[PDB]
Formats: sequence, C-alpha cells, structure tokens
Amino acid sequence: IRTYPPVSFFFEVVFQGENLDKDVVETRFQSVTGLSVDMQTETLKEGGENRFEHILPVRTKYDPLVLKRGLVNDSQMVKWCMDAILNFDIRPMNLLVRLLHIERSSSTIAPLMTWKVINAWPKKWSVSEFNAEQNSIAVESLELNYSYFETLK
Amino acid sequence: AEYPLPKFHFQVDWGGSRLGFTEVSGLDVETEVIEYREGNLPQYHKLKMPGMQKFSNITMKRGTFQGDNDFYKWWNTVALNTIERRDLTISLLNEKHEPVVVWKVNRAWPTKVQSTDLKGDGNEVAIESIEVAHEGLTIQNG
Repeated sequence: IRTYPPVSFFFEVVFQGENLDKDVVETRFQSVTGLSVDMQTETLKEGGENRFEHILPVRTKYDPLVLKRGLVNDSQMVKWCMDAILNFDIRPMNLLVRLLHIERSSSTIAPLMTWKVINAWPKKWSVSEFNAEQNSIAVESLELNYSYFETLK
Repeated sequence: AEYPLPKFHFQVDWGGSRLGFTEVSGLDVETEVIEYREGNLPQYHKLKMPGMQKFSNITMKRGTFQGDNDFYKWWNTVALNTIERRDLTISLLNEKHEPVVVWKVNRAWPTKVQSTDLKGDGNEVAIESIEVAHEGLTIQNG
C-alpha cells in the first residue's frame, strides 16, 4: 500500500518514426504538457420530473500536445515539421511518453508510466522573443495534434 | 596650503532671530541614470546617459531658549496649499570670521517640526528640530 507519491521532473519522450527513435537530441525536452481528455454532453429536461435533468453523452475531445526545448540548429524533427507546413505534405507518427524512476533489486533506471500517442502531426511552431537587454535562452516550442492516447498496460 | 578645514565654525541665515544651530545636514545633489543597449553591440553591458535631478531635504537642530517660538510660527504659516517661502543661506567661516563656502537654497519651507523628550534623571538640554523642503541648491567655494 502506497505511502509516498511519485515525482514529476524525471521523464522522457520517444518518436516511433522515420528514424528518430535512435537520435539522442530528439529525446531531451525542457517541458511536456497537454495530456488530458474531456467528455462533451447535452442536457435534456423531462416533463413532470422536477428534481433533476438528464445528461446525455455526445463526443470525446483531446488537448494538443506541447513540447519545449532550447533551440537546436539542425534537427531532423524540425525538417519533418517544416515539410508538413511548407509543402502541405503530412505523414503522421506514433509517440511514447514515459515517466521514469529508479528501481533496485544493483539499481537501474526504468519506466514507471507509459502512454502511447497515436497519429500525431504538426500544428504549431514558435521561437521566443529576441531582446537586447535580457539574460535569456532561445527557446523553441512545438504543438501537435493527435487522435488519442492510451496507457501501455 | 597643505592643511584642510574643520566643520566647527559656521552660520545660517533663515529669517529668524538667532543664527546659531547645533547641527546642519542634508546638503546633497543627485542625478538619474538611463541605460540602453542595441542587439548587435560587440559590448554586452549597457550604456549610460544622464537623466533628471533630485535634491534632498534639510534638517537642522537647536537648543531651546525662553521666549523663542520661531519654528512653530513658520510652520503654522501654512494655509490650504500656500505658505511663506524663504531664501536660506548657509556659510562656512575662517579665523577672521568671514565666509569661505556658501550653500544657497531657493524657496525653502518647513515640513516637520519635532519637539523634545522629557526624562527626570536626564542631565541633557531640550533639543528641537526641523526638516525643510526646497526646490534647488547651489554651492559657491571661493
């Protein structure tokens, strides 16, 4: 029975794709978010029943996936994205998102939780503001569409 | 010469009956600094340029004598936003009792008047003090 909850800052992302799963710089990210699902419904009122109304299920919606890094000047991933965006040529991929921990029985790094993200393709790309008077890092941000995600049980 | 001057012989002209004081402070002039940098400067630190000016208030102390209530009168000259304003001149003298360094203060008027503390065992005199606001100050040496 659990006594202590897990920690959020040890994680990884894997691209199961063209040949990006073996490229080390393609797994290192500063931030990952957007993993949430929502059910959308409608409301129906029945005459004579004044104590409650009926909520009926309609459809399912998912959030976009957002990744943030320091700027990498030569990236195969960015070539894939810009091929989709400039030449209207898209080729969706599959992804894995992992939450990691230390297991020992000496010790080893092992996955703790894994999600499969199915049919991802580019949505948005951006780079942060250049300012002559601030100490900052050039940070690039990518946003992706996908169909759904599942737990690797 | 090769010898400096002391700070124990001076005089203040403020529009009162007595020119003697025990303490004089708040003589200072300041200017602001503006920083700037463009993107492609081979220099990574900012450039500086002069800005607006700022003057501090004036604080003066004196012992309390019988029959002298000038500080309160000048303070109480105040009306809604009007008040009597004065020209304040502070000087430094030498051994023949003549001036050497002069501070000139335009349009002074008092902002605070502080009375004495009373202690039964106290073997000290009664000291009152005033704080003065003023637009600008000047320095004349020689």
